[PDB]
Amino acid sequence: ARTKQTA
Amino acid sequence: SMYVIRDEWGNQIWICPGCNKPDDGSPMIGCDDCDDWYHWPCVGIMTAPPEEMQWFCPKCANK
Ligand SMILES: [Zn+2]
Ligand SMILES: [Zn+2]
Repeated sequence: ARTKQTA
Repeated sequence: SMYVIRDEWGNQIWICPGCNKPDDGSPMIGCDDCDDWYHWPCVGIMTAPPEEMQWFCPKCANK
């Protein structure tokens, strides 16, 4: 799937 | 619907439809139908799905 985590 | 706000710098900030709160760097997942982004806990995602698996949000999953 498309996931993100920036901090 | 419309879940993207712009700040005074012109940057786009995504809002989670599950809780109406912004992206805060904690993990999110993007719906492969409507393209809204959700916080993982808000949609019961406890770890990253398989890279190949598409994910659909609760609204779209019933469509
Ligand atoms: Zn949320
Ligand atoms: Zn969706």
